[PDB]
Amino acid sequence: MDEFEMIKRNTSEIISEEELREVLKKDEKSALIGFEPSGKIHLGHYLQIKKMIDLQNAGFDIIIVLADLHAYLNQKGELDEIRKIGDYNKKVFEAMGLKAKYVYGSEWMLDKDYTLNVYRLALKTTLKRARRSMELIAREDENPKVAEVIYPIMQVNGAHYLGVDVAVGGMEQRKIHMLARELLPKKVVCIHNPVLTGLDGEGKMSSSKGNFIAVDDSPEEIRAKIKKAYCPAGVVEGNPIMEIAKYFLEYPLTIKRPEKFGGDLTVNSYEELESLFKNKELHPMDLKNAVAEELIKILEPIRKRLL
Ligand SMILES: N#Cc1ccc(C[C@H](N)C(=O)O)cc1
Repeated sequence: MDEFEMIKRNTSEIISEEELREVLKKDEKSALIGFEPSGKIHLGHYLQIKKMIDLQNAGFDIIIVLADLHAYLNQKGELDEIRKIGDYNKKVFEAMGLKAKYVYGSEWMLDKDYTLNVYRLALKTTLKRARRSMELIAREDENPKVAEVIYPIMQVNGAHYLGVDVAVGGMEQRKIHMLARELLPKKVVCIHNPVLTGLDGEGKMSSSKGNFIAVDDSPEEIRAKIKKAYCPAGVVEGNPIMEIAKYFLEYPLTIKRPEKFGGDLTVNSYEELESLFKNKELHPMDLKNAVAEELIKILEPIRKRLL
């Protein structure tokens, strides 16, 4: 539609936009996203869930894969310890306002029929394509393990096992999604979300990096992290404060600032906040204060539920 544009909104690419339109014409449609369990669920994760919500509202049946086996394979720790992290993740996503079927990797990824197809894919996959597909995913290892090349082929097969019409991931999943489109009999539509900039300006919002706003973060933590964050005046590109404002805030918005500092600015859209920021009219402190307070209101239900 419409459904199309709502879905295309705030994504980096759709492989392929055309095939997405075709899928939308169907009465029955399915979509998945998978996540390696992570102790902290941040704004990078929420952005993607909002995308699922968008697909959910467009008629898609949503599947969330808690990929405990992939994280095991990607050296995140012990299988039982990762499933418990995955139990917590389900609860967080179950607070984010999306009705979806939740599924653990370790349930069906050890199925005889599953395992059999993984081996069939291993025969079709070159070690070079499997190694290349993992560059932006693999935990830095000085001596690459056999688990590294099993990881993409198991991810590829999940889209097949589940029978999804669409696979959703961040931009770093692009190569595994490209592999999936070459190894599977049914080509799946691949929707890619942008990579959120970390709070310190360092590329990606990451759980192990400590430069993220977690969805369960208390108001004081949100204010503190927003305060220390990279946000020089006039810069929009790679500004994490500006990115949160783009992706998470509802517009029109009003920035409650001191009367002597310029009054009170009411912002019609993100792009209005953009031109005001780029043109020194809105100081970083004022932007920070408004962003912190709005974020506190948006994640208030998530936070509230998780206790
Ligand atoms: N089916 C299926 C499936 C989809 C995604 C993943 C994890 C993914 N590589 C991630 O980084 O989030 C694992 C399994």
